[PDB]
Amino acid sequence: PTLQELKTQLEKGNDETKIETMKRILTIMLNGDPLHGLLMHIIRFVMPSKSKPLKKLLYFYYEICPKLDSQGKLKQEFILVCNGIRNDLQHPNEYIRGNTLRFLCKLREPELLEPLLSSVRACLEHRHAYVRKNAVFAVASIYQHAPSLIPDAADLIATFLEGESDPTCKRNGFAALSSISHDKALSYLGTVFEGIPNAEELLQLVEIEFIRKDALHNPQNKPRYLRLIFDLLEANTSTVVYEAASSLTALTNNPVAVKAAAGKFIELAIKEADNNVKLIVLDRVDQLRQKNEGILDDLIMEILRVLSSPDIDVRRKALEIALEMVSSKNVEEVVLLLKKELSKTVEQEYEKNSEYRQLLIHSIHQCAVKF
Amino acid sequence: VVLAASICTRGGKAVLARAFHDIKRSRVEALLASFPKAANSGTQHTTVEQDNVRFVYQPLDELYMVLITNKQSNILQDIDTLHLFAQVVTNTCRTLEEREILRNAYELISAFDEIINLGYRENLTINQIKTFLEMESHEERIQEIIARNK
Repeated sequence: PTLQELKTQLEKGNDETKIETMKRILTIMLNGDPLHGLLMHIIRFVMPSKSKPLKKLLYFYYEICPKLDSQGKLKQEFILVCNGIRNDLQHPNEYIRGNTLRFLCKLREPELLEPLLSSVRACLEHRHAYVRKNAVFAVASIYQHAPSLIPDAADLIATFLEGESDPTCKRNGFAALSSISHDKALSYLGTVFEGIPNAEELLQLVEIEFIRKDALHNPQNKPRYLRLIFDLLEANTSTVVYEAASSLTALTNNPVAVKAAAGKFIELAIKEADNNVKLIVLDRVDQLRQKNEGILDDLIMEILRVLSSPDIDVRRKALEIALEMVSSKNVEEVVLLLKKELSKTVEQEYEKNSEYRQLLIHSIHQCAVKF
Repeated sequence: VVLAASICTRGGKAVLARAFHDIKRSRVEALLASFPKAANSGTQHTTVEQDNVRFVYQPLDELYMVLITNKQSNILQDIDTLHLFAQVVTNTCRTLEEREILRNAYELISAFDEIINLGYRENLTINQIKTFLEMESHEERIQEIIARNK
């Protein structure tokens, strides 16, 4: 069939052509038909190649080809595959190692992982952060899918974590540790707890992630977590501030906390340029408002600041939330703002503001009816 | 976290799909198949929740660039990831036609793997991504010279 043609391409090809053959092989397989008689050709004419681009197609094929025969037993060819992978795990090229380690995170057959373990473990102490950042995930992945292969994985990662300097390796290390050992991630968190406010964004995000988990398993740490979370409301990245505000409401119904998180959400709606982000955080404000009637009324004029976004959807959402907070105490202050906006639509961008202007007239009319 | 990425048709068909974490590609293709009815409504322009996942997505000419995430994923970060993915695709393909994306498919997946591993993201610039994909290693070049030395 077409198999033969492929087979012939591998037999007679060079690196450049085999890259095109491997691409066809992959496309064919993903779309439906597995090319069975191919495995041994790929082992013979693709794997011993030195072309890095071809090698990435190889591992893509390794991801999708069937590992087991008719009797649920690993195919014999994969003994040869493992010598190939173990060489790539020891390559001078850091990237090859990193790419091979990413692949091992997908391997599930223990009989393939077992002869690679020493090489993987060695990669944890590679000089290059590109290798280390991938190896620590690999180790946690083996332990998740095949614990008997590396029963000391939690200790390994802890150790990796105590000496690591690369921020990306630190983030990956903590994520990996907590995915396999709550307790040891906890201990690690304890040693670094005072510096979390100046930790890097990525690590801050997973540290927050873990704190939510531990607040439920160990509620006696919840107050120390709350204090820390309040501090993270003032973090330098908007992702972390968003993450701190989402978590703070998740940990306590306290109005002080609720109003605080709300205000940070409103600050994001003002600060962030992406209008879809504005709409998303406005809905966080809105929902907090529904579940805590009254608590956020003091923030109404901050909501209305969002109206200086030129987008009609952002403007509409802000006004809806504001109108649902208009009370007698603040209605006059609110209507004066609306009119001032209305006046500005006559002077600034008269044509683009037509829809907004009608929305202002309508909202002002709403305020009259409510009172 | 980002479970998977896909470039797909407005009808829910994957042009390419890449599972990063805790999801089979076949499950990805099934989620995308039901995705267009959520997206075509004016619910939101960037995000829809269906099943136990959230789709973070933007038009890519006549296609869609789509991240699948768990519902608790940091959405601000995921919109930034999506923009980064979209910037990769445009920089890599001469055009944003389906056929051209398909031509660069495996290159596109290898780039995606530089950004997300196991659902987590690296704050990489397009230049760092280009650099990673080039795979130039000083050690490798130095070892072959130490090799020819002996």
